[PDB]
Amino acid sequence: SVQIVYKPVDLSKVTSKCGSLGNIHHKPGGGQVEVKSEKLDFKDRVQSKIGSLDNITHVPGGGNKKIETHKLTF
Amino acid sequence: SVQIVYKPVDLSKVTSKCGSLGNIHHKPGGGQVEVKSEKLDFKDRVQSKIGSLDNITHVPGGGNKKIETHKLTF
Amino acid sequence: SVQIVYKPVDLSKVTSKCGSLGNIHHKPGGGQVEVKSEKLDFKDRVQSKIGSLDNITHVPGGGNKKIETHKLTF
Amino acid sequence: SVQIVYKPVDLSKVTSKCGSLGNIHHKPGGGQVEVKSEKLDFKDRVQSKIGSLDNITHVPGGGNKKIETHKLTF
Amino acid sequence: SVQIVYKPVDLSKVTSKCGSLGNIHHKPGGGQVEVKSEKLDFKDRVQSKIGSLDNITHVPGGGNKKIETHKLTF
Amino acid sequence: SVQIVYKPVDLSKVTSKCGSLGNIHHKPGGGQVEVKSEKLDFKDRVQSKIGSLDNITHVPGGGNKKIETHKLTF
Amino acid sequence: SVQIVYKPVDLSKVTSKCGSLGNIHHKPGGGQVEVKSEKLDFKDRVQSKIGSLDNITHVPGGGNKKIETHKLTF
Amino acid sequence: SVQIVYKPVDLSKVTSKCGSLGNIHHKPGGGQVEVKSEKLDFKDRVQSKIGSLDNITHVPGGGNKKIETHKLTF
Amino acid sequence: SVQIVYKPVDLSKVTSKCGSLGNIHHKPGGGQVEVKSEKLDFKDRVQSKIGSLDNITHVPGGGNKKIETHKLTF
Amino acid sequence: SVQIVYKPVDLSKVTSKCGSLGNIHHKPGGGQVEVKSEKLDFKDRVQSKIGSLDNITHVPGGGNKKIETHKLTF
Amino acid sequence: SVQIVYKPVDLSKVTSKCGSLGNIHHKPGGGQVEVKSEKLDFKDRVQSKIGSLDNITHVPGGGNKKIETHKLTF
Amino acid sequence: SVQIVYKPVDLSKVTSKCGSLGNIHHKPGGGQVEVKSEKLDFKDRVQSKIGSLDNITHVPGGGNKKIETHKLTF
Repeated sequence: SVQIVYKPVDLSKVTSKCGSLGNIHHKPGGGQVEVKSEKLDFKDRVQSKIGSLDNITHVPGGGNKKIETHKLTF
Repeated sequence: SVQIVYKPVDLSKVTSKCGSLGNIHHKPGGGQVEVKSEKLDFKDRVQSKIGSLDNITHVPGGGNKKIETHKLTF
Repeated sequence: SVQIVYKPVDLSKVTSKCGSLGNIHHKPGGGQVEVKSEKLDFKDRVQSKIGSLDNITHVPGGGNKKIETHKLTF
Repeated sequence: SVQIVYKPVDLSKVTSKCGSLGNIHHKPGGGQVEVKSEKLDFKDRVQSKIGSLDNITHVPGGGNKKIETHKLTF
Repeated sequence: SVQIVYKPVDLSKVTSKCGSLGNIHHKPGGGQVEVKSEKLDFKDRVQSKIGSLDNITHVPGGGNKKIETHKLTF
Repeated sequence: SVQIVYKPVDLSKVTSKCGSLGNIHHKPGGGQVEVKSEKLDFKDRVQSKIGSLDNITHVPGGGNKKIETHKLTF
Repeated sequence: SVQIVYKPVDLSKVTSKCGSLGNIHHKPGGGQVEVKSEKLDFKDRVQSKIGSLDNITHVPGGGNKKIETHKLTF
Repeated sequence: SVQIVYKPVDLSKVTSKCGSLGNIHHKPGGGQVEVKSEKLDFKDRVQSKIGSLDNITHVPGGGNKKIETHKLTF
Repeated sequence: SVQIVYKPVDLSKVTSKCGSLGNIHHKPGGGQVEVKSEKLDFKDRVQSKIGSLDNITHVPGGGNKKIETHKLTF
Repeated sequence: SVQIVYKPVDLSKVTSKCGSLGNIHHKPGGGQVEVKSEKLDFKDRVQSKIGSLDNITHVPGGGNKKIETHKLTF
Repeated sequence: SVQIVYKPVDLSKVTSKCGSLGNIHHKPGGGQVEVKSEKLDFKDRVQSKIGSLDNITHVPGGGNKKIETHKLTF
Repeated sequence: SVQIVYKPVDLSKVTSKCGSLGNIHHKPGGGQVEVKSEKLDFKDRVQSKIGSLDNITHVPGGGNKKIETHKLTF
C-alpha cells in the first residue's frame, strides 16, 4: 500500500512597470571572422554555431520570464 | 495497491506595463565572414549554423514568457 | 490494483500593456559571407543553415508566449 | 485492474493591449553571399537553408502564442 | 481490466487589442547571391532552400497562434 | 504502508518599478577573429560556439526571472 | 614694331597594341537611391546630376586620347 | 622693337603593348543612398553630382593619354 | 630691343610592356550613405560630389600618361 | 637690349616591363556613412567630396606618368 | 645689355622590370563614420573631403613617375 | 653687361628589378570614427580631410620616382 499526494500551490507574481523606454542606439562597426576546419561530425543533441558576426538589439517592454518544472518518477 | 494523486494548482501572473516604447536605432556597419571545411556529417537531433552575418531588432511590447513542464513516469 | 489521478489546474495570466510603440529604425550596412565545403551528409532530425546574411525587424505589440507540456508514461 | 484518470483544466489567458504601433523603418543595404559545395545528401527529417540574403519585417499587433502538448503512452 | 479516461478541458483565451497599426516602411537594397554544387540527393521528408534573395513584410493585425497536440498511444 | 504528502505553497513576488529607461549607446569598433582546427567530434548534449564576433544590446523594462524546480523520485 | 612668330611642331605618337581583349563580366546587384529637395536654381554653365543609379561597361580596343590647346592673346 | 620666336618641337612617344587582357569580374552588391536638402543655387562653372550609386567597368586595351597646353599672353 | 627665343625639344618616351593581364575580381558588399543639408550655394569653378556609393574597376593595358604645359607671359 | 635663349632638351625614358599581372581580389565588406550639415558656400576653385563610400580597383599594365611644366614670365 | 642662356639637358632613365605580379587580396571589413557640422565656407583653391569610407587596390605593373618643373622669372 | 649661362646635365638612372611580387593580404577589421564641428572656413590653398576610414593596398612593380625642379629668378 503506497500512496502519494502531490499538491503544489502557486500564487506567485512576476510583474514590472516602466514609465518610458527611451532612445537606444546600437551602432556596430564591422569586423573580420575567419574559421578553417576539415572534418565535422555532430551526433545526438548538438547545438553548434561556427563563424558568426551577429548584432542583436532586444528591447522588450516587460520581458519577464517564469520557468517551472515538475517531475514525479516512480 | 498503488495510488497516485497529482493536483497542481497555478494562479500565477506574469504581467507588464510600459508607458511608451520610444525611438530605437540599430545601425550595423558590415563585416567579413569566411568559413572553410571539407566534410560535414550531422546525425540525430542537430541544430547547426555556419557562416552567418545576421542583424536582429526585436522590440516586443510585452514579451513575457511562461514555460511549464509536467512529467509523471511509471 | 494501480490507480492514477491526474488533475492539473491552471488559471495563469500572461498579459501586457503598452501605451505606444514608437519609431524604430533598422539600417544594416551590407557585408561579405563566403563558405566553402565539399561533402554534406545530414540525417535524422537536422536543422541547418549555411551562408546567410539575414536582417530581421520584429516588433510585436504583445508577443507574449506560454508553453506547457504534459506527459504521463506507463 | 489498472485505472487512469486524465483531467487537465486550463483557464489561462494570454492577452495584450497596445495603444498605437507607430512608424517602423527597415532599410537593409545589400551584401555578398557565396557558397561552394560538391555533394549534398539529406535524409529523414532535414530542414536546410544554404546561401540566403533575406530581409523580414514582422509587425503583428498581438502576436501572442500558446503551445500545449499532451501525451499518454501506455 | 484496463480502463482509461481522457477528459481535457480548455477554456483558454489568446486575444489582442491594438489601437492603430501605423506607417511601416521596408526598403531593401539589393545584393548578390552565388551558390555552386555538383550533386544533390534528397530523400524522405526534406525541406530545402538554396540560393534565395527574399523580402517579406508581414503585418497582421492580430496574428495570434494557438497550437495544441493530443496523443494517446496504446 | 508508505505515505507521502507534498504541499508546496508559494505566494512570492518578484516585481520592479522604473521611472524612465533613458538614452543608451552601444558603439562597438570592429575586431579580428581567426580560428583553425582539423577535426571536430561532438556527441550527446553539446552546446558549442566557435569563432564569433557578436554584439548584444538588451534593455528590458522589467526582465525579472523566477525559476522553480520540483522533483520527487521514488 | 612688334613681331610674333608661332611655329609649333608636333610629330608625337600615341599608339597601343593588344593581343586579345577577353571575357569581361559586369554584374551589378541593385540598390536604393532617395533624394529630397525643395528649390533648384541653376545659372550660367552648370552640369548637374541628381539621383542616379547608373552602370557602365566601357571596353574600347584602343581608347587612346590626345588633347592639345593653343592660345595667343594680344 | 619687340620680337618673339616660339618653336616647340615634340617627337614624344606614348605607347603600350599587352599580350592578353584576360578575365575581369565586377560584381557589386547593392547599397543605400539617402540625401536631403532644401535649397540649391549653382552659378558660373559648376560641376555637381548628388545622390549616386554608380558602377563602372573600364577596360581599355591601350588607354594612353597625352595632354599638352600652349599659351602666349601679350 | 627685346628678343625672346623659345625652343623646347622633347624626344621623350613613356612606354610599357605587359605579358598578360590576368584574372581580376572586384566584389563590393553594399553599404549605407546618408547626407543631410539645408542650403547649398556653389559659385565660380566648383567641382562637388555629395552622397555617393561608387564602384570602379579600371584595368587599362597601358594607361601611360604624359602632361606638358608651356606658358610665356609678357 | 635684353636677349633670352630658352633651349630645353629632353631625351628621357619612363618605361616598364612586367611578365604577368596575375590574380587580384578586392572584396570590400560594406559600411555606414552619415554626414549632417546646414549651410554650404563654395567659391572660386573648390574641389569637394562629402559622404562617400567608394571602392576602386585600378590595375594598369604600365601606368607610367611624366609631368613637365615650363614657364617664362617677363 | 642683359643676356640669358638656358640649356637644360636630360637623358635620365626611370625604368622597372618585374617577373610576375602575383596574387593580391584586399578584404576590408566595414566600419562606421559620422560627421556633424553646421557651416562650411570654402574659398580660393580648396581641396576637401568629409566623411568617407574608401577602399583602393592599386596594382600598376610599372607605376614609375617623373616630375620636372622649369621656371624663369624676369 | 650681365651674362648668365645655365647648362644642367643629367644622365641619372633610377631603375629596379624584382623577380616576383608574391602573395599580399590586406584584411582590415572595421572601426568607428566620429567628428563634431560647428564652423569651417577654408581659404587660399587648403588641403583638408575630415572623418575618414580608408584602406589602401598599393603594390606597384616598379614605383620609382624622380622629382627635379629648376628655378632662375632675376
